Amino acid sequence: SPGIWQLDCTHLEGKVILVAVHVASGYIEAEVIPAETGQETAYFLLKLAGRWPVKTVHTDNGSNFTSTTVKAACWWAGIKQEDGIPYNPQSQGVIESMNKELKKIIGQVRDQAEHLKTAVQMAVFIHNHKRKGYSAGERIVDIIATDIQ
Amino acid sequence: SPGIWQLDCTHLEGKVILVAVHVASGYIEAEVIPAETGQETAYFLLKLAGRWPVKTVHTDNGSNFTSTTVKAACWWAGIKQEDGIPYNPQSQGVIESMNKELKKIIGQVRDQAEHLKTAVQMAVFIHNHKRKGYSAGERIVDIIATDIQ
Ligand SMILES: CC(C)C[C@H](CNC(=O)c1ccc(N)cc1)Cc1ccc2c(c1C(=O)O)OCO2
Ligand SMILES: CC(C)C[C@H](CNC(=O)c1ccc(N)cc1)Cc1ccc2c(c1C(=O)O)OCO2
Ligand SMILES: [Cl-]
Ligand SMILES: [Cl-]
Repeated sequence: SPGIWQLDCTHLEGKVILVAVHVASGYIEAEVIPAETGQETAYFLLKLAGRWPVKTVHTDNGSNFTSTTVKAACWWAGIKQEDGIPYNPQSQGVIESMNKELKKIIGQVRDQAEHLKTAVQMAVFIHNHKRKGYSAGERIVDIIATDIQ
Repeated sequence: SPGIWQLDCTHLEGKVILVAVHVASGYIEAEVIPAETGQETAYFLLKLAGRWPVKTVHTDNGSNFTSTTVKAACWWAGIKQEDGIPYNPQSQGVIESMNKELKKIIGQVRDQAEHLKTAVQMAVFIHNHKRKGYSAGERIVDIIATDIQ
């Protein structure tokens, strides 16, 4: 549970937003990329895994599941690469809802940033700090700390 | 001290490596940039603060302390922007040692990556996972979790 992440790819302004969600907490990391490639996904995973203890990643689609560069990054970082098939059907809708929520935040900050990448990081900030009462940022830290102890 | 970070800028292969160190744990985040500008530093801080609870940042030099874009990012993210003057003289050497250690790791992985940015993220991974016995990654999580409770 504490090491499980899900990849998610959404689109805005003719650009691609790559998202990793910590399943147990709802905490996210995200980046804007020109297009979703194996190489971009692999690089994003290397960054993620140096920052949080990533044990398992549910990939967002079959191309990233298949990508040799993604497989190389998962091997390098000690990550079990799995599919992201929603065997639990509620999973699709939950990801859908997050994407809409993220796009909504982006719209609310879009004025304060010249570049989309900046607005996305602002949206990450707002999402992770939002009290729902703990925040996603508080939850991920508590979950991982409990796992260590 | 759970919210205190220090910025650090080092050079390699004609490029700039921008580093943020969580002072209490030794945990780091880093990025390769073309050159250290206010705008790059501001963007890096927005990313950092969406991921960890950044309360205070000791800036790496006077230009980033002065930068209006850096000041804007600190205001936006709720960060107290401070100087990084080593009133404790041991601070200079500790940062020095980390930079040398980081460059050494980069050299050990440099073969496994075509691009410096990739080697830097690999070095971040190795640094944060290294058992010294807990790792920096374990320490930052424990420090922050304890602060929340
Ligand atoms: C902290 C934030 C409130 C302001 C920063 C500076 N932006 C402006 O002054 C500005 C300019 C024109 C506008 N129509 C709106 C805002 C944002 C920022 C920081 C670092 C970056 C950026 C950006 C960005 O604007 O995308 O781009 C990559 O490096
Ligand atoms: C996971 C790692 C073991 C291998 C990845 C693929 N690299 C190679 O196959 C390769 C090619 C030529 C060499 N002389 C050495 C390694 C690294 C990687 C992943 C994502 C990226 C990258 C890189 C990068 O190589 O910098 O660049 C930006 O997006
Ligand atoms: Cl870690
Ligand atoms: Cl946070």
